[PDB]
Amino acid sequence: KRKTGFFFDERCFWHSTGLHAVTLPVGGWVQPPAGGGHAESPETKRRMKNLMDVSGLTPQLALRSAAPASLEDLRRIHPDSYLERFKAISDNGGGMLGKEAPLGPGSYEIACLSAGLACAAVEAVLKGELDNAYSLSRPPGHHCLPDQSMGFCFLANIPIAVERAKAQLGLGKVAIIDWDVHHGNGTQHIYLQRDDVLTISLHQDGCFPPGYAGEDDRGVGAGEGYNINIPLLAGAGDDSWRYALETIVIPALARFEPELIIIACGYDANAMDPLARMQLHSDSFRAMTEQVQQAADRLCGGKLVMVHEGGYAESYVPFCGLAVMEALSGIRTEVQDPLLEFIQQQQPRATFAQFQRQAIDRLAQQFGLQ
Amino acid sequence: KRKTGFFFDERCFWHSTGLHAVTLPVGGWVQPPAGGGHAESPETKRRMKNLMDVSGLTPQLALRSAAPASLEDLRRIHPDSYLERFKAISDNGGGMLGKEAPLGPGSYEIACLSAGLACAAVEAVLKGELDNAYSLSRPPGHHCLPDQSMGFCFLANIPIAVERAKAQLGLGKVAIIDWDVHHGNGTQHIYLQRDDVLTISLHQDGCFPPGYAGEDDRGVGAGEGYNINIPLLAGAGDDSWRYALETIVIPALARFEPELIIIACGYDANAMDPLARMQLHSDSFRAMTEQVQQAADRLCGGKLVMVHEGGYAESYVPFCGLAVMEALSGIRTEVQDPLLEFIQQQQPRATFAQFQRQAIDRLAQQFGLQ
Amino acid sequence: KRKTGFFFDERCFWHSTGLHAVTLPVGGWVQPPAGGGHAESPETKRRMKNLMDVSGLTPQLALRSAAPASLEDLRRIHPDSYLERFKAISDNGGGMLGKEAPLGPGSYEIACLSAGLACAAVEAVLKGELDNAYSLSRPPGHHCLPDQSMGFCFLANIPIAVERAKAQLGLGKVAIIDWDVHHGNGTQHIYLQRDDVLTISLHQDGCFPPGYAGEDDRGVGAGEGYNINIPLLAGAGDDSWRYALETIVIPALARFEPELIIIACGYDANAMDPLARMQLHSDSFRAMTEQVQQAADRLCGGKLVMVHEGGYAESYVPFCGLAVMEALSGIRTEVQDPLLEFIQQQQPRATFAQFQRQAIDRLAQQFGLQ
Amino acid sequence: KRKTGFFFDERCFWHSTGLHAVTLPVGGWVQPPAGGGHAESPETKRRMKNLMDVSGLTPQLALRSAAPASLEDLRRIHPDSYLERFKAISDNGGGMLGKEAPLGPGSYEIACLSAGLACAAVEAVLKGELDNAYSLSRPPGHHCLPDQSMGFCFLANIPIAVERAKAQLGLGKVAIIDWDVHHGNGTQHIYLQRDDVLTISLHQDGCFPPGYAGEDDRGVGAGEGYNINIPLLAGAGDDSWRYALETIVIPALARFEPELIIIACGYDANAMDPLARMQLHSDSFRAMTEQVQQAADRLCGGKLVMVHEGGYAESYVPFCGLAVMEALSGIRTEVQDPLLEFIQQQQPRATFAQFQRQAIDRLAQQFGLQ
Ligand SMILES: [K+]
Ligand SMILES: [K+]
Ligand SMILES: [K+]
Ligand SMILES: [K+]
Ligand SMILES: [K+]
Ligand SMILES: [K+]
Ligand SMILES: [K+]
Ligand SMILES: [K+]
Ligand SMILES: [K+]
Ligand SMILES: [K+]
Ligand SMILES: [K+]
Ligand SMILES: [K+]
Ligand SMILES: [Zn+2]
Ligand SMILES: [Zn+2]
Ligand SMILES: [Zn+2]
Ligand SMILES: [Zn+2]
Repeated sequence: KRKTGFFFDERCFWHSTGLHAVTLPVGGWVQPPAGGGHAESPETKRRMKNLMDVSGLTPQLALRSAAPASLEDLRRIHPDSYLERFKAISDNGGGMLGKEAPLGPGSYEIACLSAGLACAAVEAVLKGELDNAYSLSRPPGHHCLPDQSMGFCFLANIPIAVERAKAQLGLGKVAIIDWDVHHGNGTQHIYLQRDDVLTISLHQDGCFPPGYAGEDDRGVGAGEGYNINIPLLAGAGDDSWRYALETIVIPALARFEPELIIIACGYDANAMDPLARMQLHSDSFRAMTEQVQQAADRLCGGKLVMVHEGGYAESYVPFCGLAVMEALSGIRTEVQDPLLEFIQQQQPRATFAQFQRQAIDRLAQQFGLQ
Repeated sequence: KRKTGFFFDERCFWHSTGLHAVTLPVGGWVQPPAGGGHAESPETKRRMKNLMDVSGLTPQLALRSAAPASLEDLRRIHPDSYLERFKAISDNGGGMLGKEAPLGPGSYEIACLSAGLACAAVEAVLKGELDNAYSLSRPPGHHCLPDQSMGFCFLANIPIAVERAKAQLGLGKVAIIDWDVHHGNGTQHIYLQRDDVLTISLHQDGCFPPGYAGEDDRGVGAGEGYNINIPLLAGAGDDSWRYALETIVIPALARFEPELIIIACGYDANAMDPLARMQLHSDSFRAMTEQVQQAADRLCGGKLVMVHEGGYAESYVPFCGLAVMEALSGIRTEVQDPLLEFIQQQQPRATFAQFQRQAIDRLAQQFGLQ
Repeated sequence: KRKTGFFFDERCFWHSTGLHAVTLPVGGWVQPPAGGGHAESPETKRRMKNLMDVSGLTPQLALRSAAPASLEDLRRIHPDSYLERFKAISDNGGGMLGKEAPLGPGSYEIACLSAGLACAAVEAVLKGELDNAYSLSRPPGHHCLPDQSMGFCFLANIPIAVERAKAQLGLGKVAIIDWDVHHGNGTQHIYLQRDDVLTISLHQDGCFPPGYAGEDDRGVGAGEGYNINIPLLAGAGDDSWRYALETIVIPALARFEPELIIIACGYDANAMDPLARMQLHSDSFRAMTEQVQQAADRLCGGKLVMVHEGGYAESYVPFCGLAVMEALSGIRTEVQDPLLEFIQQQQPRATFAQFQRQAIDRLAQQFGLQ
Repeated sequence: KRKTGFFFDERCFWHSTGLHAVTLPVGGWVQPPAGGGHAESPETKRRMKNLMDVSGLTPQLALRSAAPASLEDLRRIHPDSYLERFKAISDNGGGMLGKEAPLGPGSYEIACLSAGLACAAVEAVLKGELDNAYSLSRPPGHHCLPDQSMGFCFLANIPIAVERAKAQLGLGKVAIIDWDVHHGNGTQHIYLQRDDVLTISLHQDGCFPPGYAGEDDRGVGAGEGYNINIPLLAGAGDDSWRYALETIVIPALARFEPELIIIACGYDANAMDPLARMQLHSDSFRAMTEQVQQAADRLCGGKLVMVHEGGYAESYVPFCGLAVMEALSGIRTEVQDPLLEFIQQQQPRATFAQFQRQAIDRLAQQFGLQ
């Protein structure tokens, strides 16, 4: 039983992005949705917190909100031209911030709050106030480029908190493991030429950004060797993701020797997600958390911070997030994941599992870890 | 430009199945859904018809409803013990018809209507009134066992229409191709010992029924060799599904020589579906329809009937169904699928594509077609 | 049994107006809605048509769509400055057309189609092709001022069709009876100085526009005496509305002697509506339709056109609209309104009923009809 | 600034009641709803709490949950025959508990929790731990008869807490003021023959139970004179409700001299509610709370407990509940009710206001208070 922080704020559920039919904007041949719909609905994140409450887990955590990330915090990552336009659209009722980047009224302040939850979670663990922490950051961060919103992300949540910790708290080497099912292209770009931040992405081959695999992009200049892309095959499930972690991610952590491990923790690799094609269940996320926590215990005194990213299965993500918080806190509630046994039966058979293992083996060899 | 029937009835959208959070029943650890949700929502089927209307396709089709399947029709497939319990629950306001089989008030009559749309679509094509036909049958049929509801299905839609056509219209050999992403276990079971109906299922390996692949189940007795299961790898997309059709399904059709080809046409292999993990787009469904229509032209005077099964991506299924109706009617509207290019970029790379091709090749060899 | 036209088009259900929590725009202290919500949802209008289908009424009507109102049609009512801005916002993806006037992508074309359904319904009845007609016009029209959108209305549906009929079909005197629960301020303004169009509004005192009663606004110049406002007391129900019709509206019709009677037919006086406080049920709307149809038989050869306006009780409006179409067509289906008896019991007692009767009596005397 | 308790539990939002189209059950002529809908959705209560959080009010309150009401607690009000059937249906997955009484899985435990929140709120104020308290009890209580569920209510929340306080805490005279817009028939029945509990209901004449006004039902036996029904006219607004309070309710409180004042606090008199026809706004509820709090200060040392009942305007109830909590706590947030000015303009004009005042005057005279 560890002292585990949970950083969240009701306001993060109020960020809106206009009318969508799942991911499609309304208009032309896309009929308006009759009820809910839009993928980045707050309901997925809210239902996770709701389940944490009814399970009795919440009162055993250190609950916190946070001051929003300041303008100085944002400027470590994003140029003023981007921030001023983001704020302008937000200030004027919402609208488009470039193609496929809809935001709502006050989304600017809410995005800053989301980034601040990450900032505070990182600071608390580094100072030793908490053993580990989870930040329920909405909107997400890991696709956000310095000057371009992408994939529902408007600020670079994890990079903002990292650069803050580097300027204010003397943070050294840090590893960012991104197991959101989509490529962490924002994190990758920001740290591409830097050897002080090790960026690792496990992602469905070609999912988002579309067509990007990226195993050959290892970083540039001083950063060469300090970026790792693991494009897993669409359809992969529990065995494949855990194999990738233990075979590539953990050995990379051991070679890098970080002061802190941050997870870009998306759940959209879950077996019901509409936005990707992987077959993970709640125990998959439970095991992956155990793997990185134990690495944290060996490498940086257990210092581990997880920042929420994606996840779009409204009824199933809550069980995956509870599993992560149970593993992170070391507290097991009475909740049994009602789809666990079902998804276990759906797992790829041994021919696929071994084919995927081969491919992970080649990646490990390509990255100098085998 | 063919004379294409479209069989549908507003009442089929009124069948309900109680409260669900996507697929999970409400209760215990499953929070009630705040808005829409439940997977077998009518909205997916309605949005397809709506798009057919606004695209201008609908008036160029032969629109029809149908008389419901009669009690005699149902009795060719289902025993009275099952039918009487189904009707009893339906008559008393809805409820459970065995584990995981929720139905609503009047679901019995609506299920009979759904089966009747299939009955009529088959009869019209056989009589030469239409060149081909599509039946928007809701609730679906292909998981329904004679005495057990499964997978949202309460009557065996396609088998009921087939046995009707065999008793009333002298129908001989027929092939049923099931490209709903889940295994057509209901069709398979009903015809397992029969050589007059060739049953073929393309399905995600192990998806539903969970854990079932089934390549080795070829039929029994006189039916041995007349059932074909193609368990494709989760994650497979456009290349893999079309390869399976041309490599296994078409050659099997040519050897069997049917009088009629019926498609169990589900769309849940689409790249956004929450209930499976395949990567098909609208052109995938367009090409598969072309493949089976051209087979129909060579083998049974173009006689082709498609019966709607699954499909749970509420914004994307409509574009897939429009594509099928465009291919089936030979009429192309102005509608461009707004996600086509996106999903094309997400397709598995050549290593997976070739691995899956190998596996299809082994299946073809196992089935005596190579 | 009359030849009754029903003018509708699926596209009218696709007009959207952004994100709303019932009537409130999202932002500030207004949390985004978790599911459906926004008042001018298409679902109310769609559920009426759906019920018409399942009841068996639809095939006994003359179903039609219409060519959209042309730019010349719109210019009889609206100045180019307003139309060009409306089209500009619509053409650029939707947005605000002045304060509290949100519209969506393509709303311009859909509004023109809505107005065209009214245009065609009026033309068919005038030419004697139909005995009477109903136009399911969405978006609504009766609050639209020449140069200002108001109350969900972006074009003046009924005035556009009237002026079209006056220029193309030699239409003379016409009476417009508006029993939408809100004041028909758009119709009133357009015809304020004209004696060739008699405009009558029954509306909840002060509801919308807010604070407007209007009994003393009788028209201006040549139009003085040709506008009639009946501000009924919030809470009034079946007795009060029918009394107002027979006591003020019918006698006014008899004195004016119209060539055509058009109903601005809103249902938001229904006993469940969130946007007003009246207690009407389906038989109330059935009786009001009978009253105006019989007036039409006496005054203008039965020529009666009804144009859909408001109505925001998603489960109850469909029964009210069916009732109107049953009365209009002279066809009674098997449908019994499941809330009729309930709402009948909720009706104001005799003290209120008589107080409201007194007030109607004073209005009748004020208008020279008693 | 008072010490104000707020009793709530996430589990109360999980009680479900099956599929409804607003208030209508699905089936027959009632089409299933496409999105949200059903009137007793948790969203109304949740959005109030959400707004309390984002406004900054919540941390200034004493937040509490409660132990559920025990079986002994329930038995002070309800017979075992009713409780055992309620629990049986709840234990078996939900279903009907008599006509028009749908409940869901585990609704029994959740109803007990709802009643326990009321029990605890009453106990805390009586013991002097809090100055006043609000209980966010869902499901509601005030229509529940001892042996019959009615109007969304399955246990008699306020009577259960009262009888508990009378047996365990020596509670004497108590007054229950019910300003939910519907008649508190459950409270009335339970205390009909008792002079130790004064029951007062302000309600829309004839709304629910339908057709019931009840001014002449004053209580029976020893209870005669200790029940007060104020059937206000549908359509009444701010002036009328406040006049009734000051003219009938406050003088009745002063004559009775209670030890405690409990409000059955429903918000469905709000000007947007689908289930009644009154025109109250947030300041109306703010003023009514002030009136009863000041009475509490004069009569029973400020001891005031409010228990949540109805309220079905999903976007507007939250502003009314915030207003009540602001008045109750003596803390004003920055939130301005965005519809206040609008609803103020909709208020009945002076003719109605004076007519309603007359009727209240007669009631006051009938009850011996003028
Ligand atoms: K995405
Ligand atoms: K790097
Ligand atoms: K990733
Ligand atoms: K299924
Ligand atoms: K067979
Ligand atoms: K299949
Ligand atoms: K309005
Ligand atoms: K006029
Ligand atoms: K009106
Ligand atoms: K009620
Ligand atoms: K009493
Ligand atoms: K009341
Ligand atoms: Zn993602
Ligand atoms: Zn399927
Ligand atoms: Zn209206
Ligand atoms: Zn109520």
